[PDB]
Amino acid sequence: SKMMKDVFFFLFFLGVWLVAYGVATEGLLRPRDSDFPSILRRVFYRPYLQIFGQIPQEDMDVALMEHSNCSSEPGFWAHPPGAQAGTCVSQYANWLVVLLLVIFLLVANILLVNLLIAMFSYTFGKVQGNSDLYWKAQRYRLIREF
Amino acid sequence: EFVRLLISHGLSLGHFLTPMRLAQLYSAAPSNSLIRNLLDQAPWSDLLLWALLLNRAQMAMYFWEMGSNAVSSALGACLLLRVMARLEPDAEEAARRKDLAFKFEGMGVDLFGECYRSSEVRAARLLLRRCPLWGDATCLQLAMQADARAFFAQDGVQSLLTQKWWGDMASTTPIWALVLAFFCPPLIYTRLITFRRCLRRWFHFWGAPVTIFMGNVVSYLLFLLLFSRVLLVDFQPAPPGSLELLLYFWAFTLLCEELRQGLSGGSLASGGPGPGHASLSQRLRLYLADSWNQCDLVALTCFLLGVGCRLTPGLYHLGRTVLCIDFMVFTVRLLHIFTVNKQLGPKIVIVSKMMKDVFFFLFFLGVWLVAYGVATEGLLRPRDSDFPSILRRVFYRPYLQIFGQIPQEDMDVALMEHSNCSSEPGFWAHPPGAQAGTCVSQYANWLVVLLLVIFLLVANILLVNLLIAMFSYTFGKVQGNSDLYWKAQRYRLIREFHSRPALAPPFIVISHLRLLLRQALEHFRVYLSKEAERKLLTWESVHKENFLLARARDKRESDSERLKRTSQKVDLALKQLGHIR
Amino acid sequence: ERKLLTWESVHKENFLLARARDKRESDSERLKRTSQKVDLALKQLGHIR
Repeated sequence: SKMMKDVFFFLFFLGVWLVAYGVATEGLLRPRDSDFPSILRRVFYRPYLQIFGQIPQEDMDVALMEHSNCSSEPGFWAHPPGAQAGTCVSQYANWLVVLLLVIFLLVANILLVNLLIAMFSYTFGKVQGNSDLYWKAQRYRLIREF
Repeated sequence: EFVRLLISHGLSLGHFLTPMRLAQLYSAAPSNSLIRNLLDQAPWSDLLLWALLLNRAQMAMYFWEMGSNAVSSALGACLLLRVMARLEPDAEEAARRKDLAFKFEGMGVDLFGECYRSSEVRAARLLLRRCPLWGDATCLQLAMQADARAFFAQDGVQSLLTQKWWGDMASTTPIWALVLAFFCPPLIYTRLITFRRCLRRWFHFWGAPVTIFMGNVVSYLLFLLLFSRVLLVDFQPAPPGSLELLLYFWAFTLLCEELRQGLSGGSLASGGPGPGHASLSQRLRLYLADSWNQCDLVALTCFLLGVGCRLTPGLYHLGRTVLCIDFMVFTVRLLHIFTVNKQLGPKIVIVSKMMKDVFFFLFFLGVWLVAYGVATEGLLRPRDSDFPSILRRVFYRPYLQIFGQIPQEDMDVALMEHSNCSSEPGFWAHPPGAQAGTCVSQYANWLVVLLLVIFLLVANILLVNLLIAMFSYTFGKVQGNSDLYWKAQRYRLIREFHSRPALAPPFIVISHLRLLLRQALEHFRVYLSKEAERKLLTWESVHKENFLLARARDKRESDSERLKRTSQKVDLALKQLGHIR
Repeated sequence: ERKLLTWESVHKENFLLARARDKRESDSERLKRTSQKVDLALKQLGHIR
């Protein structure tokens, strides 16, 4: 219970860093099939499962999909094979998407988790000597209750 | 050592110090380069300045100990030494000046600590007031402009800054009462808030800095949500409309507030121009050295490039592409605002000092990665090649193998179909995937699997765990300095918010109207009656005269001076015994 | 060269004397010299009786 001074720091830093990646990705791809739950899902929930070893690349690139023009606004369009990733994805400057994916994975995966390990070690090695005494104090009352 | 004897049982100094005598004393100039160079351009405190100019330590401690205004004089002496340390060329002088400045700062710290023990109202009244001997300056601002870490390091200054930050008349009310008050305005007139009448109560509540902070944060989050709703659904190839004109008006107000913060105007310990008047060529050099305002300036110019890109026709896509990236730079500024708060303050600052190891990791991983990529694409030899396919299949595919994505379809041949569609002699196999050509060789395929095992064992088991070890060892050392440096800057970060206008950026046009209609005071000056002033100086002088005597007696009754006095008494006894024989 | 060797020899002769005086004025040799002086005083007091 005394290690809850760091999980809130982790949630703060990850939420601030996560919302921006989500909005930038869904601004660059521009899905031409949109609602409220689809956009809210595809902005928050899909980046959150990428820091636990689930990186689907089907809706990110275009060089794994079929070049199909079924859209009416001028440009070039591609067809996703999955579900929930609309039916049309733009192709204008697609390399910026891959570069943002690399930046986000390097920040969340290699810096934050290891920093959180360091903070748990430093907090534990200090507070252990007080927590042990406080546990030794309450044992009489917990015996007396039964 | 003689001036204590000649002034202890001797004359009163009110007879001694006469202006002809003091002119004669200034007229003596023992050196030729420090006060002589500074005059080439041209009662106790009058002697104290004289002692501080010419670098005499054993004079200066005595004149401070016989002084009148105790606490302000120490920090001012520290300031004047830190300033005059720059102008002299040698290092042998600087090694004395820095040491004398540390001695004064430590003496001032211990004096304030021996006065905070009793009657904290008296200490709070003592610290904030104005001292006439140096002009209309307070003690705290003198401590700020000399960069004295150990004076902000102790606890009483922190506990005063907390009550300064809760503003007018509140005392440690929890957060949820403040949020429930800010959500509904007819809850402050009632019982929950803790402190003709109502029209002054309503002006006291919104004057506190912890409320203007909340208003600033709420306005900024509404700006981000509006910007997101513009970018995702709207922003069509059309004439702009109201939902973009609102955004343009908003950005113009943000540029105006950044210009106000820049132009309103740093640190005398560095050698800056100081308060009062300075040059435009000085404030312009000052403002562009702090990194966060530099980042906000870059963000505003990138925003202008995108929104001008769009208004011209024929370049519709590039404006979206620039503006989507600039949203990132607007969003990442939301860490500089929360530096002020208590539970994230010492945690945000440490993250920037851990950039001495991520570059080592990138170096080692790049060198080890390029070789594996080239060796794999040399052994497989894809018979369908371009420039982007080869660049992709060398760099990008090994980089996603250290995060638990190991596709084995294009690596082996014992999972593919033995098909000969190639013309060069040998044996060929057909990949089932995409981007891995259409023909892969089969000559000595086991070397590929062995290289895969070697690369995964090196990157996965050695480097990540080594990086964990280096973060732990760097953190456990630098934490104790970073905490002190965060404690130093908190006063300046509080002082910035009070001069900021007290209305939201949707009311910043009316606030700028009130500003340009006629073209710090709270918790920075307390005015007292002179009888209480004359009483207060007696109250602190009693503690000062008690403190010095306590330290001297503690040195006197130690366990190393007993031995010296017994040595002297045994020598005296032996000398007197020498007469008897 | 002849000036430089003088410049360093001054610091060497200052350094050795500083170390010797620091050993001399410690807090464990005071006790030894007081022991010797008390012994001398007792020996000279032995003649008076």
